[PDB]
Order: sequence, then C-alpha cells, then structure tokens
Amino acid sequence: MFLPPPECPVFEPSWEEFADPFAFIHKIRPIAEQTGICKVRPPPDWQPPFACDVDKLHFTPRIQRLNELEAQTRVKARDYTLRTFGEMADAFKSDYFNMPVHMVPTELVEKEFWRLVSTIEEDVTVEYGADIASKEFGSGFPVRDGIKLSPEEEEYLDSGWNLNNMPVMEQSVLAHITADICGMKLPWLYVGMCFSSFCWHIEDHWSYSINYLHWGEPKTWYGVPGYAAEQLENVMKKLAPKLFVSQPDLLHQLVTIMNPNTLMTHEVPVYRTNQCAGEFVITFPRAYHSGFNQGFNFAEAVNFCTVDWLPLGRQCVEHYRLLHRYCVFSHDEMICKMASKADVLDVVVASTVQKDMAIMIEDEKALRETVRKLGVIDSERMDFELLPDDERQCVKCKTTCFMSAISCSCKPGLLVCLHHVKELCSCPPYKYKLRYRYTLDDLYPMMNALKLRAES
Ligand SMILES: NCCc1cnn(-c2nccc3c(=O)[nH]cnc23)c1
Ligand SMILES: [Mn+2]
Ligand SMILES: [Mn+2]
Ligand SMILES: [Zn+2]
Repeated sequence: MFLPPPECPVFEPSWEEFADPFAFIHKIRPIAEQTGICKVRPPPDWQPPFACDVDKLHFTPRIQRLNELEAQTRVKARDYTLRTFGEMADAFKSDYFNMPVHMVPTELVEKEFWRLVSTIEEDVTVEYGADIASKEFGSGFPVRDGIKLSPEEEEYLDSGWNLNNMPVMEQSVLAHITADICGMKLPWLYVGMCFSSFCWHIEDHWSYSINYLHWGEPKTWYGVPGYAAEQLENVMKKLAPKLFVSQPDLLHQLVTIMNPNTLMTHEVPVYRTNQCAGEFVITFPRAYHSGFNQGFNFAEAVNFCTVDWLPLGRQCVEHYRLLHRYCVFSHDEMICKMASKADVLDVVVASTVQKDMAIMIEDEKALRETVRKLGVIDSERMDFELLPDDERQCVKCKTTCFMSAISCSCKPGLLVCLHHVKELCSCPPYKYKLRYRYTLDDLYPMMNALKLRAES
C-alpha cells in the first residue's frame, strides 16, 4: 500500500513576478525551503517553441533495474533516436497496463512504481535518456546560432527562464567562474519513459536546480527540505549502509530508490508533485529529491547559485572535507575571482561576497598561525589556480586547495590542506613549506574593493 506524501507548494506568478527568475526565487524561498521542492507554473501565454529533432537526436540510454535499496551509480545498451525511443517507451507503457497511454491514471502509475520496486519477484527493466549534455545535442530552448530563428523563438532567446541564460545572469555566482565546471553551468536533457527514475540525491556543492518539462507525460517528484538532510541520511544509513561507504571518486557516487513512506514513518518530511509539460520544478540547497517519469517525456535542467547560497557553499566544502569527498571547484577560488572583479559586480552580489570573504580571511589567519606553531617556517607564494585539480588536492581530505597548502621536499608534488599538516610526510617540520596564494596584506584591499562597490 502507498500513502502519497502531501503536495509541495505550487506558484503561479503574474507577468510582473515572473519577469525576474532570481527576484521570484528569493520571494518564494521562505515557503519553498520548508519543502525542498516547489512547482512554478509560468504565465499562460509564456510558451517557448521546442528546438531538438526526432530523427537527428541520437543517444544510448542507461538500463534501469527497478529495485528499492539497490545501489546505483550517480552517473554511468543500444542506440536510440528520439523517435525510436518514443515508439519503445509508448509500446512499453501500453503493454504494461494493457491500456491506451493517455488513459493510465497518474495515481495508478505512482502506486505501481512503488509496488514494482519493492517486489523481489518482478525483474522489470526500463531505459532512461539521462544526463545528455546540451553542448552536443542542443538545448530544448531557443539559442543564438550563426540558423534563422522565428520572432516567436526570439522572444524567448533572452528570457531568464530560458535555462541557457539562468547561469550567465549577474544574480548567479557560478557565472563568474572561469574554471571548467560544465556539469554546473550547462543544461542537461532527460528523455524519460514510464518508470525511468532518479534516485535520492542532492546537488553538487548544495546548489539549487531548475527543471523544465518541455513536453510529454508528467514527471513525479519527491522532495525533502534542506533542514531534514542529515535526518534522511541517518534513515538511509540504517536501512542501506552498503551505499554509505567512502568513495575514491565523484563519478563512483552510490545512490538508491527508497519509498517516501519509509522516510515518512521515520518522521522525515516528504512532499510530492506531478510536474506537467510547461512547468518548472526548483530544488533548494541541500534538498533531497527523487522521482520517476509517468511516460515518454523530455526535460531540461541546470544548477545555479544565488547570493543566498554563498554561506551554504562554504559549509558544503567544510562538509566535503569531513567526508573526504572531491570538490567540483574551489569555493575560495570563486570568491577571490569575484573579489578581483569587484567594480563590475552587482552591488548586492559584492556585499554578500564581502561577507563570505571576511570569514575566509579570518579562518585563513587562524590556520596560518596554527601551522607556524607546528614548526612550518618557510613559505613561498603559489598560483594555485594554474594547477589542474588533481595536482592540488589534500592527500588526506581530497579538498581542492586554493588559499594555501603544505609541501615537503621529502614527498615532491604532494600537498596537504592546513587542517592535515601531520599527514604529508614523515620528515621534520623545518623541511615543510607553506604555499599560499595571497599574503593577509593582499587580501584586505581585495575586500575593501567589494565594500566600496557595495557602499555605492
Ligand atoms: N549530472 C547531473 C546528475 C543529476 C543531478 N540531479 N539529477 C536529477 N535531479 C532532478 C531530476 C532529475 C531527472 O528528472 N532525471 C535525472 N536526473 C535528475 C541528476
Ligand atoms: Mn523489483
Ligand atoms: Mn537533481
Ligand atoms: Zn585536508
């Protein structure tokens, strides 16, 4: 038996409220952060025209075995065209229920999905055109191409809700990042079929996510607020400890399907929604989400970071350190890049960056004092941003170093962060060197530039 979780919040903004996606996300935040997920219905007349081909888009989907609490990789079979996939997906659903596809109630597909995943005896497998990059097969939204676009497509070219534009807006903080982070700046496409699913997870660096269902049958979502994150993790650890083991890579991350009633029984707040064609779903920082597709569909998604997120981004990197998890980027490097462009930053952005930079500088001061008292006397400036990520990870916690690291003449090429000085080599401290990006003296004027920009 399945007891559907309560409905998540649904917003229907006016053209005025809709005008700015970031001001709207800030306005809904007090409500939506209590549920983790929320649904946004654009004004009735906001209708972008679709941009991908049925016979020219090709993809190899991931095969999915429908088994609850069975470990799966976050990212990992034949070739399909969007047309051939749809024929397969439609024949599957209609044969499964012995009904015309539009006639299958959503409540029934939902109950069936949850029965199916818990029944050991049924070995149902589906396919999911998941994490297809927008860079290669193109966005479902209009984009500037050196092809001719109809004035209808030109209306939506510069919309903040066109998911190609959201990352590069000034209210976005990932915009300013020069470093290669294609997984967090570029949209991903999801070609679903009945029962194709996404396991319980959170976004990298606890970022927000925005998902648009371009067309097709609904996408069913389950969401948990950010405040209940550790509570969900404690529940999932007791029932499936197998996927909670330490991982030596980001590409090897273990996720699973878990019934939301199991979470609800353990007093974890869970909300649901059926996202229909033309609707958006926004996931908030550290908000756990999972779901499945009701049928053949096409969605597009991108991650994003607001000014509200900056302190959480710092807390996340601190959490990755404790867990020995690899970072996608250095948060401190991002803060310093924004500090270096203080003059061109939005005044609200500059103000928030300044507040995080003050924390970073104060933590750096303490860490430098501690490593001096450990006997590390020699020091040399280092341009950490020039090193490939694999060349600047803490041997112990795997953090991407930016502000500083410790090196040893005994272990060439190896680096530790200032938290793990004792993990580097087995040589005396006088043989170590403090490698730093900036002196404390260079850092205070970088912060003053931000203060001048925010005070203007
Ligand atoms: N490389 C990105 C990995 C990633 C991060 N979130 N996520 C998802 N979140 C939300 C929704 C979906 C979905 O509808 N289908 C597949 N995946 C989804 C996937
Ligand atoms: Mn099963
Ligand atoms: Mn997600
Ligand atoms: Zn470390």
